[PDB]
Amino acid sequence: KVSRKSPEYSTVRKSCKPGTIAIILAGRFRGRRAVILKQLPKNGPLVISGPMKYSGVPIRRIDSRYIIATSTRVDLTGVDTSAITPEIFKRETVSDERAQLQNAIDTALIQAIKKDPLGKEMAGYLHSVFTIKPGDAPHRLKW
Amino acid sequence: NRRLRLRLNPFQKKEKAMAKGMQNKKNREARHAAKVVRLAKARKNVAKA
Amino acid sequence: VLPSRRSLNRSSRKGFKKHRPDIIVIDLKDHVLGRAAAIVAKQLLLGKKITVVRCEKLTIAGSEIRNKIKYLQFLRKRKLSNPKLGPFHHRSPSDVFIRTVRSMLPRYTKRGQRALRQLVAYEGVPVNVVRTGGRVVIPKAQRHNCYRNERRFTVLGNMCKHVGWKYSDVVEKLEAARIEKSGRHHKKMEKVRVAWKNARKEALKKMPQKNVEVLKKFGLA
Amino acid sequence: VRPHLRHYCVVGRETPSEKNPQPTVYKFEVFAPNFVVAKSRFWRMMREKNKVKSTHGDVLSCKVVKDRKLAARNYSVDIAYYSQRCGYTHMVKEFRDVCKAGAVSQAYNDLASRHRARYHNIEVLGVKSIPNHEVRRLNVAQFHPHNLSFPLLQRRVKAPRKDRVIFVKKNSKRAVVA
Amino acid sequence: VKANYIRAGRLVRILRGPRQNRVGVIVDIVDANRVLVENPCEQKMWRHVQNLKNVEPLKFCVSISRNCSTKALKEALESKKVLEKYAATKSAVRIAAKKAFAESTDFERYQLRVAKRSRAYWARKIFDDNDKKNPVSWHKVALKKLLKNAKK
Amino acid sequence: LHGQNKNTALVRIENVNTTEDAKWYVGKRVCYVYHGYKIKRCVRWSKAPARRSNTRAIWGRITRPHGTSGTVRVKFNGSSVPASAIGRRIRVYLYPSRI
RNA sequence: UCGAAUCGCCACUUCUCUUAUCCGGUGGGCUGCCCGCCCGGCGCCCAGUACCUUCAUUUUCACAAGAUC
RNA sequence: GGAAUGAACCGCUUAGGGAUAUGUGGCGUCAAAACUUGUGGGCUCAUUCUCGAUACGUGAAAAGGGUGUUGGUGGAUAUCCACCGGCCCCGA
RNA sequence: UCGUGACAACGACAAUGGAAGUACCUUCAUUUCUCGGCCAGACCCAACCUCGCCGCGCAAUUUCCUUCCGGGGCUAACAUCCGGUGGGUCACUGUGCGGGUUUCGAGGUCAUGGGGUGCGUGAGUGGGCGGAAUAAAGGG
Ligand SMILES: [Mg+2]
Ligand SMILES: [Mg+2]
Repeated sequence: KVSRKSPEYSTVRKSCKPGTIAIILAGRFRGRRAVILKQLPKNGPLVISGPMKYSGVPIRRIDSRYIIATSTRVDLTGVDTSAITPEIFKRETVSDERAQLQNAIDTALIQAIKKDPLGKEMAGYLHSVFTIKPGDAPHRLKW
Repeated sequence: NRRLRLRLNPFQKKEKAMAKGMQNKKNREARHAAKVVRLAKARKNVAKA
Repeated sequence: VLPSRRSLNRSSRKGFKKHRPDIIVIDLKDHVLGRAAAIVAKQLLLGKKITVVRCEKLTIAGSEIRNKIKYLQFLRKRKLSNPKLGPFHHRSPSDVFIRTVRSMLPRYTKRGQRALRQLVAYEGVPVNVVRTGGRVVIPKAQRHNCYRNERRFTVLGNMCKHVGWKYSDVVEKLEAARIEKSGRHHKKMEKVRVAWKNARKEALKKMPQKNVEVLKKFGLA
Repeated sequence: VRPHLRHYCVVGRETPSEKNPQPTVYKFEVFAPNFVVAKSRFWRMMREKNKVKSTHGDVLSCKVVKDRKLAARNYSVDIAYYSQRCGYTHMVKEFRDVCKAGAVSQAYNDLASRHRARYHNIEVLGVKSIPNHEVRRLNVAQFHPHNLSFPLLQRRVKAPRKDRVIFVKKNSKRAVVA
Repeated sequence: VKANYIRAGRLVRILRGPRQNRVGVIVDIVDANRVLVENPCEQKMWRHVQNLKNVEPLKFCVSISRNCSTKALKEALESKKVLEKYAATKSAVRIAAKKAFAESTDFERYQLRVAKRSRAYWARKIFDDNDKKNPVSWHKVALKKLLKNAKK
Repeated sequence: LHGQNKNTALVRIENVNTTEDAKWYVGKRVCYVYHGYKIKRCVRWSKAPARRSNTRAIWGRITRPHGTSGTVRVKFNGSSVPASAIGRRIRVYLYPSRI
């Protein structure tokens, strides 16, 4: 029933949902893990922020074709993520309000992770990095 | 192509609906059971002749 | 291949000490000559660096007299006008293997000549390759997978000895010394191997129990 | 499933006319890869035995015969083949198989290997499931006794296609190339 | 000269094909190349034909007659309980381990890495304290020889 | 046997060895890395001066599997890959990802 | 002087032999079956499985902008 | 475009170019394709012009032989004789 | 046809030639410089082309399956085989075919065209976009 003109319309694969844990495949943060927060209003990129104290990835935009979405999911009902908006990236040494937004989001995200029964294992999991060793076959894996 | 198929044959919608009903699970199991009974009954009656 | 002074000064300026490229060492004992060469030739063309050892233990199907006659027929071909230009008949097992591989390459192009330069062949296991790592085999060219048990085969070293090879006794003496030296060292260094195995068994009793349960589930301990 | 040369039964007759009303109906057994070949063999036999050609005849039925259950049995096949040098040769052979189609498929491959006879030069006269104590071939009767057992030697094992390698380490199973 | 014999009642493991790594019992021999296999207690594994190049014979064997009914085979398996004995073998454990890794979810893969790193850390520590006394490694043996140069 | 066509290239990837395996890599981006002999323009020549070098790359994509053994066919955008690359390294990246 | 392509390493691999062969070795009981006995590794982000702490503005892919020699 | 090579053989017959699929012929290396495919049967061992292996292409061979090995047919007796094939060997 | 300065490299396939790139030159032509007629990436619509998954019709599925007794055979049996008796209402191996709009999990086009809904005379034709309705006629 959703129309293409409506903002809520989107065509992204069903594995990429809020709270999903993804592996970054390209960029300066290649091989690191992060958490998908939301999607931009139109059919735009996703916004990811792995807890910056865990993996070192700040709030950023990323295309859905450059992340591998795993099956591990953290409940995100508590985190509002309403402050995330296209204008924060539209504006062109970090700024004060950007730091405040990052701190607020990280605090809520960390509490949600610890709420999971495997909270400690999840925190260690977010620390790990992914790499292709000699003799690996990523096409045979399940994720 | 769906719109070309319907343009050339306006009966396509009902023909496909018959196929979907043929594939339905409950109806196809009843049809299989009914066929076995009908064939077996005729075999016994013909032999008794 | 011996470095010149220019290479020595450049390495000293930049502080470079040693470098070893990626090389695969193949033990050719009890391998079929034709099938080993065909597999090696393709891998060379794909850009691999290969070193083969123990070339004198290659095997060819058929009796020794049949294969000896085959080589003598090849030895008869020569340029009558000037034999020093004619075909060259190399006699050592490593030279025979290199000739066989060369016949399976585009040898008259620069691409083919480069591929041939990437192969090094030895008789026995020389001292400079003993400590370089574990050797490999080619399962599709092994004797016990290729020949029926009742057939008769020829060992390349014995065939070459009777057509002109002169170093069969030298190679045999060197191999005897290497087996003695390596066997003594492997009898040594067993206390460390046993100690390492004991340490792993001592673990799973001090390490966390949750991680032990995971190892059991995946069949590792 | 494995064997080619399925088991067919073809029923046909000659087209009725006002010299020969109500012609005789014939039944024919044949082993063919498909029913088109099966019908071709039927009309060849009808022509060479009853002077009836496919142009003046009808085919009433052509189906596949169902065999018995799966078990180890002895099959006797009497077969004939032609060659220019010797003419027609007739023989009776025995095989071990689980179905009639399998035994006949074995015979066709055996005749090609041992006598170089192709499919269209071969005629099958019959196939029967005979009991033990009625086999005259030692190479077949050796599988009869109870407590029969033998080992597997000179095996040539191959890995599943997903795990085949080219180079492997000498004292382990670790792959090097591929 | 030492092998498991092919006969009625011998347990085999399938090598390749749709039934790869399954276990069945030989119920009959047809010729030098083919046999009949059945496993009543497992899905699929009804009576079917198998080539002798596609099986491996195991140590266990059941006592049945040639071409026995699926029933009598069932009680024979239950009485001997060979299926349980095979499952406890080391080779069966390795096969199940290989399968479990193929169906992992990449979070258990992280857990397996943590467990393997924890075991390796403790092995290194235990080895080191047992090497301080009774030197074994190259550096401890060399250190003892160099300390013997104490005439200065 | 008649000759070669240089508009399509064949790439062999490690640990694939199967057509079903090669189907996983259809549509992935690849590149061939080499070097020239003087520094020329590159991406982010002004934003990231540390990237300036003699290194160069030629990009392409995987189109379809080749044969039955994991070989794949690659087209390098609008031109051919130079023949000096025969037998050299090719990078196969994991994006665009369908997982 | 040189900006370059290559991207697992180990003093647990880096000894030997066999495949009609105890597939780690090795006995007994009555052909073949049954019953026993003794004994590749690391590496993938806390130098270690605790859950402490720095990563940003390089703001959506681009030769790893980093390593090795 | 194929049969290594060939006016006439096999396929196909032609404006300048992409994608897809085939024909003849092929899938150990040269050389693209079974990284030496099958969870298909048999047969063959061939010492100095060196067993055999793409028709046309005789563009390499006969009469006559073999207790080499592997199959049949007809007779006898609780294994023996006669005859006919397949591959290989002598004739060469 | 020859000399000279500078430069380009080059084994031995006699040179010359064709096709497709690349490394160094050239500064010849054209475009752009706060918008670009440049280079990449992802997304949307149409068209064409693939893959997963789920199925159907037909006496094709009785030269068949099962129980018992009588032979026969093996070893004490069972079994292969032959006559009958009584029952026959997870794969059973042939032959024709289907399935996304009150929706049956995806992919490719650097191998196609788009203004990529902006819009005002630059013709979204759609079971697919709008706005009404709710089993409407047609099957087991
Ligand atoms: Mg090839
Ligand atoms: Mg509508």
